[PDB]
Amino acid sequence: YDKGECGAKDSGSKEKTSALSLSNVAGVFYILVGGLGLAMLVALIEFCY
Amino acid sequence: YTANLAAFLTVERMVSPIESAEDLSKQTEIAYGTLDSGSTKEFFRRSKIAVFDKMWTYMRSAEPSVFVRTTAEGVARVRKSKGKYAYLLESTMNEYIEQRK
Repeated sequence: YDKGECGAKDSGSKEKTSALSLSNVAGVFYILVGGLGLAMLVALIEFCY
Repeated sequence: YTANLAAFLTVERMVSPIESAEDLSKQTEIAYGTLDSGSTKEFFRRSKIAVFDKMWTYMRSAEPSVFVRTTAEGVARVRKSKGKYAYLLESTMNEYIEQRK
């Protein structure tokens, strides 16, 4: 532990990193273009009936 | 969006590093060291205090080396480390550099 580079305090809440990501942005888009393509799959059936 | 904004405000609201000897010994981002041969290094060597012996065992095996040859190099490193490095020395010389450009 003492001679260790990654000290026993280096993993004892040493740093508090933070940064927003786009990591999970898809999930929201992952359901609206499927609705923009679905609202478009149902729109073209109302301008003719 | 409103959820991500509050995280960074709280991290810095922790106000780190606070002024103390242990806060300097608790984190290792902003490293710290003293002089290679002098009354300052030999202080931590034979110190039987838990807080200071922890600082010694860190710097005795801190890599890259947190020590310096002279005192002019030590002040120059605190300036070019963007605040990721601290220097320990007598309070006299520390107060004169703070009052010199």
